[PDB]
Amino acid sequence: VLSMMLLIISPNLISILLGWDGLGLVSYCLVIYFQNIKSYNAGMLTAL
Amino acid sequence: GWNKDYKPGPYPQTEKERLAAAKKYYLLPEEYKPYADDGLGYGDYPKLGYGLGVEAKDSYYPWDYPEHKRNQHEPISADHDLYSEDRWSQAEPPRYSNAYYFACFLGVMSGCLALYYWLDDKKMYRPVAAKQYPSPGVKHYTFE
Amino acid sequence: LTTEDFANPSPKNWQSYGFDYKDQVEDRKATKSTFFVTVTLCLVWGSFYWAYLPDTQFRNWAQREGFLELRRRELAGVDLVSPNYVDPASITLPSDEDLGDTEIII
Amino acid sequence: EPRSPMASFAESVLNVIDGPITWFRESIVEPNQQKQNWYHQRFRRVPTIDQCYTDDAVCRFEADQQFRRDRMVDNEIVNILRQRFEDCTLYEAPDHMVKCRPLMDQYEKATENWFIKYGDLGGYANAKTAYMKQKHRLIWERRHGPVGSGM
Amino acid sequence: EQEFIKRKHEATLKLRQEFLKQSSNPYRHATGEGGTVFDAGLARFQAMRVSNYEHFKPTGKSFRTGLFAVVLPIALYAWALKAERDGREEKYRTGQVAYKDRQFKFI
Amino acid sequence: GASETGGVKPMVIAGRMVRERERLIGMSPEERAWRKQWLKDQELHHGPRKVPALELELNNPIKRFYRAPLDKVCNVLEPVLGFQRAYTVRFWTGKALLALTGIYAGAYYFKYNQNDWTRKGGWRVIHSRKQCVPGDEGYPKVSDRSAPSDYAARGFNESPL
Amino acid sequence: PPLSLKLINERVLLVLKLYDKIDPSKLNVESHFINDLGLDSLDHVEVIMAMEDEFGFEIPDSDAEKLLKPADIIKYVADKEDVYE
Amino acid sequence: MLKIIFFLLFLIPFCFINNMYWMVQIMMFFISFIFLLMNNFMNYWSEISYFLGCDMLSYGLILLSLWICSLMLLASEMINKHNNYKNLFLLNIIILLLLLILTFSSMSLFMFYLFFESSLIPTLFLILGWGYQPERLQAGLYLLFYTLLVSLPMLIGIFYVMNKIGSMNFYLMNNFMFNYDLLYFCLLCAFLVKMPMFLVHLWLPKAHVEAPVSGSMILAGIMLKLGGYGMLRVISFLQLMNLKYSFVWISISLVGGVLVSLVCLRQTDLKALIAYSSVAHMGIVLSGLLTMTYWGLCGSYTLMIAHGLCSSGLFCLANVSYERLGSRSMLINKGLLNFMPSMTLWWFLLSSANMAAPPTLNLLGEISLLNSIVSWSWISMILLSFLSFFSAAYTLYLYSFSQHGKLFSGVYSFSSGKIREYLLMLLHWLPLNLLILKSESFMLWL
Amino acid sequence: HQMIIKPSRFQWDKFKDLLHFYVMLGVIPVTALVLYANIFVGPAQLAEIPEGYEPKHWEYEKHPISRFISRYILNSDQQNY
Amino acid sequence: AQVPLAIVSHKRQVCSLYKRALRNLESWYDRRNVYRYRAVQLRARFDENRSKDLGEGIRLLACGQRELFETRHFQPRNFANSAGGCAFEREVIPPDWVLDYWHPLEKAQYPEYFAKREQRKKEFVTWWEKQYGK
Ligand SMILES: CCCCCCCCCCCCCC
Repeated sequence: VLSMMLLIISPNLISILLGWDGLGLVSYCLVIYFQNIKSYNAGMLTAL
Repeated sequence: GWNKDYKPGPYPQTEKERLAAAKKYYLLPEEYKPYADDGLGYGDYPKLGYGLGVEAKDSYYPWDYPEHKRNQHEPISADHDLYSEDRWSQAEPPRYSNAYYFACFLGVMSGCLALYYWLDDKKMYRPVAAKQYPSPGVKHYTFE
Repeated sequence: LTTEDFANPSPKNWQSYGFDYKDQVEDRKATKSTFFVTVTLCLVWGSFYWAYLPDTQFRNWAQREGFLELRRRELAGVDLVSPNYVDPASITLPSDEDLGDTEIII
Repeated sequence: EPRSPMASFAESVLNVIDGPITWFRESIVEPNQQKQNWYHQRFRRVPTIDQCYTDDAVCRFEADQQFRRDRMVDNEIVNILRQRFEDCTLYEAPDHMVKCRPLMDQYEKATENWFIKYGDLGGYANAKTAYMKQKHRLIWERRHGPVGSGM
Repeated sequence: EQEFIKRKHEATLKLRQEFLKQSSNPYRHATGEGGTVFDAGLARFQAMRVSNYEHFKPTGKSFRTGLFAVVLPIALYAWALKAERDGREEKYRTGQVAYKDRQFKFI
Repeated sequence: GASETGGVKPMVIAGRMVRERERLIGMSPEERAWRKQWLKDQELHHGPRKVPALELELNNPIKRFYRAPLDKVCNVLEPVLGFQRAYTVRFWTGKALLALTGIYAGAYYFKYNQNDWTRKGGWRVIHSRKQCVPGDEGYPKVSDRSAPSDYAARGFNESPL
Repeated sequence: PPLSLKLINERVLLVLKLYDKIDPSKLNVESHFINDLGLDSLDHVEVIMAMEDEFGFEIPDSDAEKLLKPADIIKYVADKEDVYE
Repeated sequence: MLKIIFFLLFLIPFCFINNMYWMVQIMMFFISFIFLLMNNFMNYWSEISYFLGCDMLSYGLILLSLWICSLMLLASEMINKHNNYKNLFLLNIIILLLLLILTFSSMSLFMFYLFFESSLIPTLFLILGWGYQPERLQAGLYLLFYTLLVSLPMLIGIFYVMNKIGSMNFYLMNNFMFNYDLLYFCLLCAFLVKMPMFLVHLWLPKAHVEAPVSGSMILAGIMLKLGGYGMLRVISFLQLMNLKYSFVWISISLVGGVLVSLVCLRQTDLKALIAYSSVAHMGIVLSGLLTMTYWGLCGSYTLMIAHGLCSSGLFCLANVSYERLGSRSMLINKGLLNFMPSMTLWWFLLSSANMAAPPTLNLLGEISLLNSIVSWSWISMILLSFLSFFSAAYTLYLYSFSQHGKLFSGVYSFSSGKIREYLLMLLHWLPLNLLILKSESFMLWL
Repeated sequence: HQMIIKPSRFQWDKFKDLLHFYVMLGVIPVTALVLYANIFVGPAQLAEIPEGYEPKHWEYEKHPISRFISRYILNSDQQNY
Repeated sequence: AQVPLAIVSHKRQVCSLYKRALRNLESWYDRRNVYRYRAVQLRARFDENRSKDLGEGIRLLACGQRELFETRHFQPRNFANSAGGCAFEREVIPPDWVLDYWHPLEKAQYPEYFAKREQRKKEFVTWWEKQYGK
């Protein structure tokens, strides 16, 4: 949620990247929150 | 046990050395199959795996290591990274060949690009003349 | 072992911290002093010292001088950024016979 | 002044926000504060790299330092002009195509003059390198005409 | 081929009983020092990954792999960088662009 | 001496039956009794008991020092609404105080500690022009600060220099 | 959910008495599926698949060869559901 | 820098007094505290006393080296409990810290060369003495000979520059410029091997896998930064030969870092993957140095400092799991979240720092080093996008496969995480997220 | 209820409590010093340079902590120059 | 204490083909009455070929496996709790010896449970000594 907050409130490309990479990383982590190989491959796909 | 003690040796070139190499790797003599020494080959290493994946192996067998689907002293496949459950491994075999999916997708994309950019110069429009704006000096009239 | 031992654990049985595995006294000094000289000093007091550091690299002074030079140059006809490093009358401008064939780079 | 209930609610919330902070400033912060004086730091003019000799290094340091300081001063000149253009864009929200065109003209002229003085020197820009650039540029505008016309 | 499957099954049963004896040991667990049960395949895989160079010979297949894998993209990429920068440097030093219409002014 | 595990020796006792495929294949009846006794062992009749020493070791004295005035408020209102209901009132008073302190600190910083022209590194607020509808003061209105130097002043026009 | 061995026994005998190729009489937990009853090799696949769609897990082929009576069917279901009472 | 050097010189006799390991760590963190309070440095050379002084570049490099060596004592506790020559190890760390401070505080280039070659000896001692495998002898010999074979003709280059100019001072050498090819190759090839180019990296994974964590961190966090700081000193007076010969090094160092990034996807060793990760990001550093733009030098110095911090932090994690699982690989160390759940937070907070992590200094170094490469040419865009995409493809595979999934089911009982390890991981990550608030001390060295 | 098998989190909680203790033990004298400098001795006020006055090297800075650091601890820019 | 054997019979192959064909058939047809009608149709198709000999049975088995590969559904229905489903191994249970590495103050929350655990450690070391020897 905090990464989403920063990504909306930012005009600059550099701070949109700050929101963007954090949103992608926590989205990857909560895809791979389940401990199995399907969610593992899913997190690899969404991370790339 | 270190890297100098347990190590792939030279290419066997002998049936007796092939039998001793199969006995070294806990691999049955019929099972052992060394890499061809073409400069990029692996001397004294079995060629194992190399199917459509490690995911093709049955999960209902009581493996000693279920996270890799292997037994205890079963030797590791040579390209174990590329054929692992992460990358490029499937449970069932694929329905078509590899060129069919790309061919159908690129055919659909070529058709949609051609149809869209052929119809780019002819666009639908309502019967409306022009949007009216007050720039200084229009002298524009109504129909009253 | 019994359930009375686990319900009332012993002081003498201590889970060791990462520093010293021989004496309990040596852990409870090393953790405190290592947390003092790293977290309190270097990362809090050092960060407070850096937060109120002076303009060692001239950046606030350069901002003030930027406002002042834009104040004076807008008053006169001199442009806001000078295109030349010095005045062109001080440039000697050697002649083409003096140069001959010399590489001129722009 | 309370035209709408939303504006009256915003005025009330702004007053509740505004009250204790100005009380804490005017009652606590503004008393017990001493009146000290700090000054904007002023620099003399060291002699430029034109008057410096080839073997002299005590004066190349002063010329390089004033070249670095003038580069810094022109950097916040261009930065302040860019913030003037951006404040023109925000303040004239539906009409920034008319009001900000002269400010954009001064900003483009400042960027052109900044690149004429400091451009292509690199990371290691001495006072010697900018002077050699200016000499070669003035030689090129003497012989071949202005830069970008041709030849 | 059935006796080959039976011999492989007997070897797999022996290795399975060895794994069940060694992986579930009280006394090896009770020392407190962590580690791994003795697996030959992981050690052979590690030393195959490390000590691979001694089975490498100069062969036209290996030379072709090293040529079109590493050296050839380096050669075309260096040629493309040199050609683009030589054309842009000739344009920049001839005088065909102005100081106000020039890309990447760092400003 | 130091014990990372206590005096109790580390070992596995669940056996091979925790894997899914080792139960569905054939197994010993004594192994079945061991698995049944293991599953009956893992059931707990009561929850975790409250110990004071773990709470004392997991509470540095500074946190107890700045939590004690709210702990007094929790202890007074404990028998009136119960322990569980009064802890919500204790928790959402201190967090309301944190939110009020943060809002007033941000208001004071953004009102009197703005990015002035004398420094770089403040939160430089740039505001847009408010709209003017009919019914507002001075409805026929041109935008002010139309001089070029008035944009992005940051307090330079009021400077003593 | 919560299971016991009598519930598994009642479920298995209920769905076996719902099967029409087997008669409801002469059905016991110790009865063999092959020679004691009239089911062939292919009807055992239908019995195993009925076990799969009832108990919610699929059964492999070698485990289908291992199961020959309702008693080890109950033992096989109780192994995965881990009741053991 | 006489007070710091004499502080460490009288910190030398604490090695011979027994039970004083943590006292040496405490006083070295006190040195880092004092050096935090010594910041007043700008562009030129300040605090000049007996050929010693620093600019902002050298200030940041000494501060990074002091932080890495104090963490290295905190990291190496297996020396203390086993009593595995802790006095000799402490003396090696303090002497190597003196040599790295002295090669960074050098006002003339020949002290930089002399203490730069002097710093190879305690690192070789750490490799040959405090490793764990029989290939220690293959490791320190590769390090010593790959450094020395290219660093010996650079001495001839140094004496050629001295005869031509007459001095080794970095400001007096800035005025001159040279048009000699072999002088350029001598003054560049030693730094091109010391910080690994793709064609000459070989010694790096051999030196990293074999080395002890107190020995891998001084190879990852610093001592590749000697080969960047050397170019930051040398490229100032060889600009014309660099414009003649940059494109081959930029092409090699941009194709490597894609090939190197594809290597890490096909490797199973945990310490080797970070060893090749040091090649790929300092491939970006090497590409950004030889473009002589101002943003290139500033972002290069930023990514040197921040990449040193995150690579030393990543090599901290590869020894915590190694001493608990006996041997490190991807296969043994698969899914350590169910074993150490609190270690996984630092695992992701430092593996994300290896790629572009949003509030860290790694991103700020990377966002400005891409600027110089894009402004250099547009052909480089194709092999930069693949480079960063494959970079976060491999460095997320590290955390991904080591910290997620089914357990190994063949491991024995090991100790859990301790207060020392979490404090060790904290002081690698929170400096990466706290120095961004004053990044101008790590951006502007000019 | 059922006993969930989990690793020991005593060490992580003890590390968090020790880190919070030493962060607060740093911040509280820092907060006291910052409040004493901002309240009791106050910041400086900008003024023009007098013609007969040459200002000292610590009088070019606004905050009293920066003035203290430049006057006592750090060397001047003139000395290094 | 038996493991499955890697040999396969012709009866095993026909049974596996029948089970996989019915799984593909119920993945194609959602409703139960239509699935039961098609299951009786497939039963008749597999019952018509029982009277053939071994070679024609092997050829028909290979043709049926090839045709089932041709008509296989893109998303077959599988049980999520079993292997191959989405909900397979949702959580990973660590081995119990991490409970051996708790703090004694953390062990004080379940003292009866840890005393019972010590009793089962004595029982397990007795069981391991009488099963796998010394
Ligand atoms: C008359 C005003 C006095 C102000 C004193 C401020 C002291 C600040 C000290 C900062 C450095 C602390 C290092 C430990």
